[PDB]
Amino acid sequence: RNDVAWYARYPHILEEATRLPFAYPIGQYYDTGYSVASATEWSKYVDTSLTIPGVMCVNFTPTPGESYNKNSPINIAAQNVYTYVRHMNSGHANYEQADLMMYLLAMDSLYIFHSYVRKILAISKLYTPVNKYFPRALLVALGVDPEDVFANQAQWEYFVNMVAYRAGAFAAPASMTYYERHAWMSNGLYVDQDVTRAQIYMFKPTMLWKYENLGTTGTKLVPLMMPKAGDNRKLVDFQVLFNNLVSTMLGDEDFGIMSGDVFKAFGADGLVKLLAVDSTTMTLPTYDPLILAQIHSARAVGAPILETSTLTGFPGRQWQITQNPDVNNGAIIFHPSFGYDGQDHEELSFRAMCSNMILNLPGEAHSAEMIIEATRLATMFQVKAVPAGDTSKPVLYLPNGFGTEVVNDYTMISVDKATPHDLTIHTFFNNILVPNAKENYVANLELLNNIIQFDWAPQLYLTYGIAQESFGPFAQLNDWTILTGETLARMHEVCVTSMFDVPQMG
Amino acid sequence: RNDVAWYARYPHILEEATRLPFAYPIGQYYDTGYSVASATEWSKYVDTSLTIPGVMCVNFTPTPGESYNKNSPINIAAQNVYTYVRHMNSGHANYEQADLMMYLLAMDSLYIFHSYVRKILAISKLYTPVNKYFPRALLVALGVDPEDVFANQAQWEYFVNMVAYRAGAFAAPASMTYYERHAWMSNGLYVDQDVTRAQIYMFKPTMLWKYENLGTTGTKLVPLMMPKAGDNRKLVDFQVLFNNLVSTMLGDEDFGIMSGDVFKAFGADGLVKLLAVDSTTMTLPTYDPLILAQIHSARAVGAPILETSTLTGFPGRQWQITQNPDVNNGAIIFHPSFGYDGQDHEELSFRAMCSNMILNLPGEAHSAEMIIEATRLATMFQVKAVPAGDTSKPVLYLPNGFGTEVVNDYTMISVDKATPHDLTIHTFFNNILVPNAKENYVANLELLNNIIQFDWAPQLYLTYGIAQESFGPFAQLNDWTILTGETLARMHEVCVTSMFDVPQMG
Amino acid sequence: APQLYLTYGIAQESFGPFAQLNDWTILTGETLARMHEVCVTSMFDVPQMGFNK
Repeated sequence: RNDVAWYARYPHILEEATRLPFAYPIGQYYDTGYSVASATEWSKYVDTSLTIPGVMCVNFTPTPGESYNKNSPINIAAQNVYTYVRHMNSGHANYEQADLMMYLLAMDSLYIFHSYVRKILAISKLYTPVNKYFPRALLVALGVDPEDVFANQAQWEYFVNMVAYRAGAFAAPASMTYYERHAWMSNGLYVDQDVTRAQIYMFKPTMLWKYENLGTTGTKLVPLMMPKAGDNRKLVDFQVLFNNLVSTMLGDEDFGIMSGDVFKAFGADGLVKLLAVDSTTMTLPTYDPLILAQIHSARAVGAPILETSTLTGFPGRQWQITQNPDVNNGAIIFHPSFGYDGQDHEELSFRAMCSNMILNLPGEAHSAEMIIEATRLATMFQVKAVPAGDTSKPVLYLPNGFGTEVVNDYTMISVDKATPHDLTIHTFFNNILVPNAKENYVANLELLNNIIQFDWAPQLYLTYGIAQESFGPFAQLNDWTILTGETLARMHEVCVTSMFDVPQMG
Repeated sequence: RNDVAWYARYPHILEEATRLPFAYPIGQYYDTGYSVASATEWSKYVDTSLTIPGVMCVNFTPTPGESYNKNSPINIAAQNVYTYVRHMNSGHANYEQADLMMYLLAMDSLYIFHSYVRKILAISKLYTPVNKYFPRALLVALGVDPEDVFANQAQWEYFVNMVAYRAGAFAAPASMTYYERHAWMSNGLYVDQDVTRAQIYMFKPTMLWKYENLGTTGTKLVPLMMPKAGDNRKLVDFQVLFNNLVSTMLGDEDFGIMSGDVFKAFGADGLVKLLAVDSTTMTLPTYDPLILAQIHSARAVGAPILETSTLTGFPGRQWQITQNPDVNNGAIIFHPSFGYDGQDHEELSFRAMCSNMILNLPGEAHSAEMIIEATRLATMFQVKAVPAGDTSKPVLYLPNGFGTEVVNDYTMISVDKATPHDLTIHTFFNNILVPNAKENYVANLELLNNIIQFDWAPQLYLTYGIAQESFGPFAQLNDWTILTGETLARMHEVCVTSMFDVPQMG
Repeated sequence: APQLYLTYGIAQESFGPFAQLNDWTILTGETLARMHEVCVTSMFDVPQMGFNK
């Protein structure tokens, strides 16, 4: 006997038969060819296409967390930060506690805008040969014309540096981890897996909050919609958005008084610091398992309701943080209605979000910080909003609670399988309607296969038009649990409390 | 400046894009597929096949070298070997010089038969995963049923060992390099290139010489045809061929007297030694540039003419070495007529061999031994044989001289491009007729592409039926020369002299 | 020499690569496309720039 293996007797045969090219670049359409050469007689019955997506952008909206009355966590936080600022600024101050908190929320929307345009500037340096989505797909997902950023690099750099210089002239506490959380989410690129051909997660604000001081009936934060993906917006549009954001704050006396008071209370080492940007500044896609766990359990709440929204049967449901001194004893009030999808109709997919959510985690041992960070983008409906009128085309919902930000949409950027193989923009909620047409089933299947390329992708709740039936969470579960509205509301009420937290005076 | 190359900045991209499987096994049909997937509408206009040949067998016939009278080199050699044997065997001998030389030629045909069946036995052990022609194509080219050699291995081994025991009981001088040359050609496998997927050259005797002592009119060596490629001959047929070969020599008194005289003249250390064979015995394909140079300049002379050949207008032209004592003063006589192709018609391709040959060599400096070994299988026609009668269907030729062996045919073994992809046997001369039919042009092109896979393949002389025109040497030339019949005749007359050479007594 | 492909109009038939092969591989369109992309990206690269110093 010899008892040596065949692969050890001829290792050259094995190493020659298995030399294959791997690491195909993504961002590029690939045609697989035919194994049966005669199968071109079957036109669409043979799928020879292979498109890999690269960008899924989480479209979000910063919130204070469901204010109903003066006992809300943002009003308790307003009380604590005004007690801290007031007993560090001995003198005569004219603003209330809620004017100070609304100044802090407008400061947050400014910092999100600055990190947004800085991400537009810092993405455009990204190149790698093995991912062709860099950097144009990431710029398409942020709503900017990518050629405008390359052609006007110095004007863009001046604009973002002047946004940092202007918006950085107002003080905000860095002891609040609210600003640090939005800076963490809003200027980071996140891979779904620690590989080089990984797929990118991003966070883009759907809307920001514009201050809008009015009359004598307090203040009223109103939405300012950001560019959506596929819009080829240029630098002048972002300049108009910036000037619309700080129109009521630049060179304003009351905002300067509040900024100097926050400067004197929290010292210069205890304020937030905006980041500068040059031609050297670039961000690299990092692996963060805390980001992926809350992208996984994210639930999209729909489009923001504006003044120009024409909700049939739902007047006055526009999203606004209000501070009327004659209403609710002068409490900061924010309770938006969810389930709006931009149009004046029912959107039957939101019925699929009326079941209890699934909280899915990797591993088998879960920390309390891990569990509470994995639930930060989740938002469950609790009741239906009451239709005021005879008929009502849409159906709105009221949650039990939400965190410092709600998800509005997701935007997936892939390549088209038809020539010239340009990028494709697909915007979706967690819920997806498939109406009865032949051009919807294979397209929905393509979208589902595109979504399952993303590792900790949000859980899908599809529904069918002729089946009258929603299917549950389309996601691979590892170690799951069923959450109810009260548990998630407890976690939201904990996290809104922790984000708006300041120390004491001693 | 950095001035580092792109391939040094991303070496992983280059090493991933160029990982391809090489070293495809030969002996196997490969389908290439389509690059235009719609091109199945063009049925035979897209060639997707790729067949690599593995065996080209040179079919030869051992000769003494154009005896016309008693001044021939074989008669001078007979005189010298009979003077050597006679003045070492003091006593009364009854045989002449020519009986001794005819015994030596019959001994050569015996040794070629023994090395032939030993090659049949020693090929059947050959296996490699990267050449699927081993060993069945080499056994098909030798004219044996390959399954008979595997099923009856012990009977085959006994038969070849008894051929060596019987035919090795007759003495022959090993000082004659004639026997050593036929042993070199007839039991060696030769690669066209020093690689592992190389293609094999072989030598198989077309015919052998049977002794046929008759009456009182001397002796007459007559042909005994060997199995051709594609014949699935079994062990009983080779046993019948062996018994037909040694029917007039085993247990014969005159052959024993001549064998004992050669034994006493040339000592036991100076006789030829046949090789034994067991289950351990196997031959490996070696690289010999001397074999390839004479395969390159080889010129096929056609089929041997027998008694049962029906040449119209050419009676008595059968190939036979005769020793009539009343004719040519009792000289050994052999002058065959060439250009016979097995049938009773003209075979117009042999007109293409009526031009001067090209002697092609590698390199730029050529040794005299190199030049004279490269011309050993070449044979040029000189005149036409005179037709005796009114009409004559074939056309025969007379050479100016030939060496110790002439080439009759070549047999190329490749794989079929149609299922079940079994072996294909193609037999050809240097000259090739392409008659006017659609099934001949692409087949001839396939045969030409199969021939140019063999490195030092013989030079082709094609002719066309409707063009009435032969094309010249279809071969790649490196450092060539034009040979005439007188130069090649001088080289043949030198080499026949050197092969039949014995030393002196002192 | 370049490998030839010979179409015979009498036979409505082409013959494939007329060449002597040594160590070969069948190459599809995507592999050749990847190699072309690698070489065109390499040919138009400027190492004088600050791009990946």
